[PDB]
Amino acid sequence: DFHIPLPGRQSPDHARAEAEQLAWPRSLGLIRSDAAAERHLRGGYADLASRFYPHATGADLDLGVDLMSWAFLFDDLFDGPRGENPEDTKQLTDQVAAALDGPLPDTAPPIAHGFADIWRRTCEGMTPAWCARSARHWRNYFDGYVDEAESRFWNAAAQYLAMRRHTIGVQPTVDLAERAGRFEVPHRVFDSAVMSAMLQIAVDVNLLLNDIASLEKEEARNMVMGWSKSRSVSHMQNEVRARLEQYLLLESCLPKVGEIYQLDTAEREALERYRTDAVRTVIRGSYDWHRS
Repeated sequence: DFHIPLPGRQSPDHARAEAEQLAWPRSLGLIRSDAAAERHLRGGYADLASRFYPHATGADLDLGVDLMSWAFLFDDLFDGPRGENPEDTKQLTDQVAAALDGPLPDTAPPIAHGFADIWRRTCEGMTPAWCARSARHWRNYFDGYVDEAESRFWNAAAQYLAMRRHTIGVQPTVDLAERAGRFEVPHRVFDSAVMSAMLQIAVDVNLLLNDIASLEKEEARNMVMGWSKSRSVSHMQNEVRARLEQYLLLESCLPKVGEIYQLDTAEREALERYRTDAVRTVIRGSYDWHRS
């Protein structure tokens, strides 16, 4: 267990989103066999999206489901030898990241057309500055896959954190909470040191909690890997507790941060929505999902 003093939330429309989660990836050629469909349903991806985005229903939640569906289907393409060679990794990531620059050629792989369909829907209704910033977050995500594929090639602690803080994919998840909620945090508050520290805690806690739930599967094939075990789990368990206590400290600074950046009434409300529906949800959502 871990100390996560945030309320658990789930979209009330989760049942419909979970029942219809297969229609989109099968229409994009991402899932082509009935066994692949059942393997997809066993992931609980729509359930995870409904916890990341409890404030979304209908098509807004469907976009959240598709992002989780695509993110896990995309990550599977690197479990084999491709994830060992940084050249073969970058060859695939470049074809997907090209969707951020414009239309894709029809010869693009199906996983690339699926991302393009998600990015198209993500940008609708958002400011140009929001789309540009979110496009930069996707490139850091794709660049992280190439960086980790290089680390696996050489067969080779803050060294582990600096690499996982991009491949975990937390920031593109948080970005969609804005699109799913049809709001935008003030851009100057997003870049603030306080919000930057809050977002880093969300990434650190996510990769720590993910290594705990992935210790057994990786042991057959991680931050826990130095002296002894269990105590190492207890050390990481205290690290998420210290970071969560620091996160609460940073949350209390937001009222004064809003005055420093002279937010108006609408901007203060958007910052509050970003705190509860985007940052808190990405922290608590993955914890409640690992305990389904």
